[PDB]
Amino acid sequence: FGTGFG
Amino acid sequence: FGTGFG
Amino acid sequence: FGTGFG
Amino acid sequence: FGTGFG
Amino acid sequence: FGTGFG
Amino acid sequence: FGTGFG
Amino acid sequence: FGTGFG
Amino acid sequence: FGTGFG
Amino acid sequence: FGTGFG
Amino acid sequence: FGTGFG
Amino acid sequence: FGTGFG
Amino acid sequence: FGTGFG
Amino acid sequence: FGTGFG
Amino acid sequence: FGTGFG
Amino acid sequence: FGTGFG
Amino acid sequence: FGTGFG
Amino acid sequence: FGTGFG
Amino acid sequence: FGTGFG
Amino acid sequence: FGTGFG
Amino acid sequence: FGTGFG
Repeated sequence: FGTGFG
Repeated sequence: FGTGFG
Repeated sequence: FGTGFG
Repeated sequence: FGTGFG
Repeated sequence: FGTGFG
Repeated sequence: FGTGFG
Repeated sequence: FGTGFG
Repeated sequence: FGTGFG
Repeated sequence: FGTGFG
Repeated sequence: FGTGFG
Repeated sequence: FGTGFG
Repeated sequence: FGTGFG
Repeated sequence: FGTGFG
Repeated sequence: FGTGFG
Repeated sequence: FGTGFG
Repeated sequence: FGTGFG
Repeated sequence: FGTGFG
Repeated sequence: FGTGFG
Repeated sequence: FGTGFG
Repeated sequence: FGTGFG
């Protein structure tokens, strides 16, 4: 899995 | 923004 | 699956 | 906006 | 399936 | 707007 | 199936 | 939007 | 197989 | 957005 | 196999 | 964003 | 195998 | 921003 | 960000 | 796994 | 094997 | 910022 | 940052 | 084997 926010 | 996969 | 918002 | 698939 | 709004 | 399929 | 509004 | 299968 | 977009 | 499988 | 983007 | 597998 | 980005 | 995978 | 395996 | 913020 | 970055 | 892997 | 193994 | 940096 992979995730990011910004 | 935010994103994810898995 | 995959998801995003922004 | 928002989106998803799975 | 797939979905989006915006 | 909004959309989906499945 | 598929659907949309806007 | 659109979808199909076979 | 199947595909969709929106 | 879009998705597919086979 | 499968793929998607958004 | 995007993802796939096979 | 699989891959994703965001 | 923040990100992770695993 | 991104990730993959095989 | 891997993670970062900033 | 696997790899990722962010 | 901060980061880690393992 | 990044990481990998095999 | 494995490697990483940050």
